[PDB]
Amino acid sequence: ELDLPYGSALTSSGRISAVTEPGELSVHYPFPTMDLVVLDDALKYGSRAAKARFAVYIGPLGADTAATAREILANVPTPENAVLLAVSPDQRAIEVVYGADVKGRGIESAAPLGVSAAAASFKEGNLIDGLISAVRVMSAGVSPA
Amino acid sequence: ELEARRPFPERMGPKGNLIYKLITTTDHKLIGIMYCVVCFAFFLVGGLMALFMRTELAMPGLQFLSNEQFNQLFTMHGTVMLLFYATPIVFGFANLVLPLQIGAPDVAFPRLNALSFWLFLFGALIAIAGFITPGGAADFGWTAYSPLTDAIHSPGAGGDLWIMGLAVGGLGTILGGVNMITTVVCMRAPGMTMFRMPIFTWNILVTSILVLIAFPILTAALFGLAADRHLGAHIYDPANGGVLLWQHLFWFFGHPEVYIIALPFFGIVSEIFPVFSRKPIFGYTTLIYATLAIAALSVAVWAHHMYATGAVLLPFFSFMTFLIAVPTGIKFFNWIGTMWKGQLTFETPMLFSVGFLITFLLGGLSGVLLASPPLDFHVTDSYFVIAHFHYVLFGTIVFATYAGIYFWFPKMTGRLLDERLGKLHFWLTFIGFHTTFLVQHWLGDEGMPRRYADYLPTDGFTTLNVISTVGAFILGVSMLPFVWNVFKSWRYGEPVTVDDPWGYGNSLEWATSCPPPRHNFTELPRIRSERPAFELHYPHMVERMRAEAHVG
Amino acid sequence: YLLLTFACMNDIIALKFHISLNATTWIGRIGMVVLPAIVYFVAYRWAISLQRSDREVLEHGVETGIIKRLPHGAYVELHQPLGPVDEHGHPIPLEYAGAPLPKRMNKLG
Amino acid sequence: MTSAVGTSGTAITSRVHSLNRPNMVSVGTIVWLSSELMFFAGLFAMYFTARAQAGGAWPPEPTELNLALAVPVTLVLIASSFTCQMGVFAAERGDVFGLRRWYVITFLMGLFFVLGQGYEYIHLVEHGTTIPGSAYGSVFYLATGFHGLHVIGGLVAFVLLLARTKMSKFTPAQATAAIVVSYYWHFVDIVWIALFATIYFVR
Amino acid sequence: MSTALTHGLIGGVPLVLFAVLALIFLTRKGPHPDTYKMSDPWTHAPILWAAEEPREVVIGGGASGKW
Amino acid sequence: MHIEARLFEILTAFFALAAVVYAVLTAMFATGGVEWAGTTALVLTTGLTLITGTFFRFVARRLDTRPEDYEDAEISDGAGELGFFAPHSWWPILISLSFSTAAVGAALWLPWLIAAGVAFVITSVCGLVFEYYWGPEKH
Amino acid sequence: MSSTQDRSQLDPEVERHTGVDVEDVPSAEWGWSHMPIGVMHIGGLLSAAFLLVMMRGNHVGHVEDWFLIGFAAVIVALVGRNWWLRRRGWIR
Ligand code: HEA
Ligand code: HEA
Ligand SMILES: CCCCCCCCCCCCCCCC(=O)O[C@H](COC(=O)CCCCCCC[C@@H](C)CCCCCCCCC)COP(=O)(O)O[C@H]1[C@H](O)[C@H](O)[C@H](O)[C@@H](O)[C@@H]1O
Ligand SMILES: [Cu+2]
Ligand SMILES: [Cu+2]
Repeated sequence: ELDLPYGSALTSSGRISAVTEPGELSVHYPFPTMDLVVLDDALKYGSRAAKARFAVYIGPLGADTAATAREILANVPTPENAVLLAVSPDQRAIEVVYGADVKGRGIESAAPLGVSAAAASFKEGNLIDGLISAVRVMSAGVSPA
Repeated sequence: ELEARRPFPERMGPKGNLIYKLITTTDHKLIGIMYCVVCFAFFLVGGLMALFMRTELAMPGLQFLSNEQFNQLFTMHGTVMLLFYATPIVFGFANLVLPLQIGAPDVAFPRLNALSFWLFLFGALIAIAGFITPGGAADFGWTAYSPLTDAIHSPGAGGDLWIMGLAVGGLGTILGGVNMITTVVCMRAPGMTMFRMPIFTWNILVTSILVLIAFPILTAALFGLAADRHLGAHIYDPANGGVLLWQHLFWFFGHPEVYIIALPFFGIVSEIFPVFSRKPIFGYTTLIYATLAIAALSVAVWAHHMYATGAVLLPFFSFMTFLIAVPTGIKFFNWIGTMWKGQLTFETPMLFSVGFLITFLLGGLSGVLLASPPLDFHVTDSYFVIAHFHYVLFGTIVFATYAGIYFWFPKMTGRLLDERLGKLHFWLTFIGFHTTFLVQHWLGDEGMPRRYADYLPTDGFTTLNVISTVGAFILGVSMLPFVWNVFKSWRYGEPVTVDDPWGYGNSLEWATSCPPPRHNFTELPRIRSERPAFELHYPHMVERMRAEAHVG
Repeated sequence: YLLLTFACMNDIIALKFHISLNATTWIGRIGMVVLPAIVYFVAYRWAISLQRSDREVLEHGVETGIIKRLPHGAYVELHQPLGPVDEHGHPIPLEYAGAPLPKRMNKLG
Repeated sequence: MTSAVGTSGTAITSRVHSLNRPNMVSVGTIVWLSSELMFFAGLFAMYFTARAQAGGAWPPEPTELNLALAVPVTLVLIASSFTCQMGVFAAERGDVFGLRRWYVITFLMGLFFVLGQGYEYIHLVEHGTTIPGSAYGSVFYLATGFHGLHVIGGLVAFVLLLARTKMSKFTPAQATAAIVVSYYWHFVDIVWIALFATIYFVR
Repeated sequence: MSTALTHGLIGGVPLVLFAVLALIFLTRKGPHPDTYKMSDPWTHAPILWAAEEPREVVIGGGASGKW
Repeated sequence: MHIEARLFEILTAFFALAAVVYAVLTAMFATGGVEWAGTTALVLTTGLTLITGTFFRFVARRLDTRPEDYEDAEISDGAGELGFFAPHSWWPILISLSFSTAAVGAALWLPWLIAAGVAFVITSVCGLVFEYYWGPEKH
Repeated sequence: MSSTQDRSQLDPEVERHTGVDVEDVPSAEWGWSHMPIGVMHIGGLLSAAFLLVMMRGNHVGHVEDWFLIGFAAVIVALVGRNWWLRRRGWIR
């Protein structure tokens, strides 16, 4: 068992209260603070006409990629209707994996077209804009129910 | 093994979660946010009122606005900087973080805090409402001396609206006084005694004591003045005893009012230091006695404002004003000991704290320089006294309120500020403020007395007024970074997930989430000493925290 | 309507509530153009927040006095649910039905 | 419903607790009582000067200051203090009816104090001083008249808490409300002992 | 004196000093980290960005690509 | 508790000391006589801290050590059920509107607005204080 | 606890597709709940145009025209900010 390596401690219940050195930050997301707001807008505001928690995964997946992406769809907080996108810039692999109840809801032609609309922007060199052009496409594709 | 978070938090919030929640506030948090918002709005109103005065004083003519509008201008300005900007924010930071600091779920009378805030706002609007009146608001000063306020003199409607606006604002701040003193007395976390509470809730304990001492005499004085104006009721009659009957009990309100102004901002700054000095507050029990040692005497010091009248017992109030200057000096040298041999970083709220230290220093040197009556017999109502109360009072409320905002901002809205923009804010509210008040010492010592609308070209000293105008308009464009910083730090700006966005936080506040939950606490820490958040977040520190906490 | 009425006693308002008569009829003359916009904004978002205030009394309970949690230091408001409860600290959240839902356990039994 | 989750004695709870815990509306009204004592300090300072000013036979010629109607209504008011304290004795022991009988008669003779003070004001203004007529007449009308506003606000608190006893079960919170209004009004008629010693006896 | 000077002074020296301090303090690099260069390897911890979109395991589908 | 009684005892000692020394130093040493306007203000600020400290001493004697106030007290030693705090309430905004109407009747000397604002104060104060005591509608 | 549940089958309805979603406003099917937003943009802009037309009249006090310019520039600033944020999708 190890907490955050300096300054954190688990409280009287399971909430682990941590710190942040005073000039530093908490999230350390290596993306600008305005285009991931555009990601959250494309993934919440212009997504609610699809009725599925669009997860986005950027971490490494250095294994059998489909299995290790559908394994990490299982902790998206409702896995039966979730359209996760997984991207590994260590590995150059897009992987859009669905939930159960998202099935035949305008989705089987939207996943390869979402991968194409993402990977047309990844090869330029825009991670966030690739994710936005993928989530907008899969929002236009997944029909609500 | 990995969480499932949003990429950025909620920017604005959903449509319609605040405006009914405005009307039906009951937690201390949102009420304190409303105090900070609407009182920085009144700070904006006052700042532009001062910039109108300072356009006026830039040239010896009456070139911009009249005489009477100027006499309304400094009066409404002195009120919406003292009794409608400072006086609310001394409970606005209380409603921010005092139930967070004492472990309280809410503030003790959670409707009467909404009642305090809304009585404040609707005393403030009906006191600003003199400007709608055609003769305007009160031309007599903030001091409002009684042969000038009785209805023969300044007979307009604006003075009456001023009177009843301060009646409502005083009642609301009395009610803030009672519910803050009852929080800190009997609504408190189960492990903390009287002494290991933070210093800031201690300063608001004694500040609410002096609010209950002072402000009912403002309402009593002012109900007597409203009767003396409308009923023609001879109480403050000048050929009666009624021009020291104003001065004695009005300044018996007034100087305890300026120390209920001064003490919780001392508490803010004394909370700023131990988390940026990365160490204890130096002499914590010394501060916990020194707040009483200044504030008990604050009541009994009141007539160091009537040195010029020649009708007060003069050595008594001069000796006790030196004796109220000594415990704030104690409270100051504890702060210099708190920065002493620490690992300082001057991220922005400590930078405002240090600006407060420098301004309140040389202003308090003017305090001991001014409280001696022969050195005041030329200086009573000069510009040395107006640069004195700016160079003290601005330093207390404005610098320590910017320290309080840039410190308790990521814990009252869960998002940081821009550090660069806050440093911009500080350096051109420091350079500009010293530009507009380091010269009014030398402008009130050579002659230019207070509350004048114009002066002469055959009088000298025009250049010191124009350099005060340069400094005041540096300070007028100084809050463009501040309102831009909070405007892009609520709806945007760098979020915090974990606690302590300022590391080495302490004082029992910083042991909950940065948007704190409704009723403030999911897990209280085991309170053992004055810094229980510092003892939660650093458990290995505790034996080193106590084993060297006594030498010096 | 309140503006066109409250600037028809323009005369006696500017008489008693000491305002310039020109000033209060300009206040009306701008008010009939901008105060419907202000009250539209406040009314629309206030209706939506009144909706949200009795759409959180279903997902949560009805608010009461505070109990602390026993082994640790917490503060829960001790919500009293309106419909069927589950086995834990949250009930089955009801659906809205156009009814005035009670927000005080006072108004319950 | 299932049963409830807030299974308490009422929707209202005491204020915290009062067996090993201080009552919080109690300490709230105590410090607000102390604030209103400073308000009366403002009124007393408006009295104790403008009596050092007037010299010689200083209560002026139209002020035939009636003590024979003053000391009966002070005796009414301070006996009514003991009626209100008997009401809070019957509030600790929890019956609404022992509370309501003693607070009804406390409200009635407090109303008798307000009507006696109003008749004293009529009888002292119709052949004497007015509030723009004298210095002493004005300070007499404000130092005791706004005390009339204090006691009429206390009467509003009595009738208001009596309707509150009509509308709900007698909780320990309502005994807290009763003891709070009880010694608010005890503060009112200890300030009136101070004012009656000051205006009439000491002068 | 010389009302053009004492108006241009009080209207420009605030804006001149504002421009100087805002060009020496806002041209610094902020605390926010740099944008992710795609050619650089993924140095960051793994990131999952959920949605909270309808508020409250078995496999659905698949797709893939190689940029 | 203990320490509030000691706190207002310190304030009572200083306020009584300052009151009596201001009275006996403006009895002599002044122009006309006793000032009577900060003297009685000091005597009744002694009265303020007498009331608060005497009540806190009355409570502190008729009490054990509070499980809040006790030094070296675990949180589980004092984790019970606190009393009622009010949730959401739209009466204080009405208190302020009522008292502001009464105040602008007392400022612009409008006795109809004084009486109407006092009537709204009584109505809204009733609405605040009965808010958690109105029973259900009996039909 | 002395309460019953409430169940109301209304005539629910454009028919539940275009407008505002039930998570933007918490009850959108229960009534009309979305003004089209070009109406309020052009309403604000026409309000400010009306305040600018209000200079034309019997008029010698030019202290009023600064209030008309002010309350017109505030409304033009709010409408322009609001339209610009929807043109960029609520950014800055
Ligand atoms: C924030 C509010 C504030 C504060 C804290 C002060 C703090 C002080 N003020 Fe100021 N003052 C006003 C706001 C303040 N004042 C206002 C609003 C007015 C009236 C407005 C008007 O009339 O126009 C005013 C009017 C005023 C007067 C009125 C006389 C006149 O009208 O000309 C006097 C003199 O008696 C005065 C003296 C002081 C003193 C001695 C302190 C002392 O507390 C300061 C002491 C601080 C230092 C002394 C300590 C630190 C320095 C060293 C590190 C240690 C000590 C060294 C010494 C021993 C030499 N003030
Ligand atoms: C509480 C402390 C305080 C504060 C903060 C202020 C704010 C300022 N004061 Fe004021 N002042 C007093 C304490 C303060 N004053 C007192 C006690 C009086 C005496 C009353 C009396 O004598 O009767 C007084 C009256 C006063 C005088 C009157 C003396 C005379 O008439 O000769 C002077 C001297 O020029 C003065 C200087 C300033 C300056 C430069 C500021 C600056 O901080 C300016 C602040 C305002 C701007 C920073 C705001 C920026 C403008 C906005 C951006 C405009 C747009 C906003 C709208 C959209 C809402 N003040
Ligand atoms: C119930 C609470 C209600 C609260 C409402 C509070 C009001 C809001 C602010 C009002 C500001 C008023 C400032 C007026 C100050 C003023 O006098 O300015 C006059 C004209 O200004 C003006 O009216 C312009 C201001 C217009 C205000 C904009 C309106 C805002 C709306 C939203 C408010 C409506 C509220 C209505 C409420 C109704 C109920 C609704 C629910 C200049 O003409 P005048 O004075 O005659 O001529 C001069 C010579 O005198 C002088 O010697 C000479 O020098 C020359 O100057 C000469 O021109
Ligand atoms: Cu002073
Ligand atoms: Cu003076």
